Amino acid sequence: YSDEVLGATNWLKEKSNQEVFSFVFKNENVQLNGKDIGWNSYKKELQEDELKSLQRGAETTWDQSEDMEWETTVDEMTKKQVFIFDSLVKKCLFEVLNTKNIFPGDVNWFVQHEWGKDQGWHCHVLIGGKDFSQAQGKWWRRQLNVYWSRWLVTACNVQLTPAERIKLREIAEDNEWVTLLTYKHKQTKKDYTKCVLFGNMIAYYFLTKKKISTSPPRDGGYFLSSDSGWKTNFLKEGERHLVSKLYT
Ligand SMILES: [Cu+2]
Repeated sequence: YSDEVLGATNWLKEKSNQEVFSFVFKNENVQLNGKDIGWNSYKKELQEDELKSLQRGAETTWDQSEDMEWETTVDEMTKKQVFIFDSLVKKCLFEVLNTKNIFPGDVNWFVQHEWGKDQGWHCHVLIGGKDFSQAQGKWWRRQLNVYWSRWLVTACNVQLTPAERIKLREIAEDNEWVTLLTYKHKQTKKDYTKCVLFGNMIAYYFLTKKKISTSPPRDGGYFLSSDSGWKTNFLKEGERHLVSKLYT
């Protein structure tokens, strides 16, 4: 019952029923003219001040949540790419917040990088607040995917021709490398934005995952999490499970 654990539990419980959007930021493997662009082919560290700051935040979040009782053998390249994607994902969120003139302190958000059995690396984002309404979900997904595709093409470390960069840009948009949670439906039928409950989803689902500590990553494990209150960022796996237990 450290202050950190109690603090996170209290913060989430107060936001238990806050409606938010659920996004997933991802990428897919691409071959363009014989050039392989994989999940970790985006390792340029762009020297933009805010991005640099965000990447430092991800590094230190990893460092403080590392359990050293147990050894951690995650590939350094994998760690680097996840830190970079953390900075790029948040850059996308913040760019759209700016478009809507939303004060970042009026926003609740949660970010968690995971490794799926099938899709590999992806990043869950929960985001919402007083300036958010359900009908805006599709616009948000489209805008986030514009910025995500733009930043990925800038961060790509594969030598691409201009034609190849534009092709990659359109692939990332056309194939929806940012997804939005919707209610299950038919292909023809409309899809409605499905808002989720912020505190509940974090405590009862995201904080229950197992920490990736090896390469290749455990199926369904998480790398790293963070939130708008810096509450879950530094928690070790055991502490995260304690938060779920206390939340109940
Ligand atoms: Cu996932």
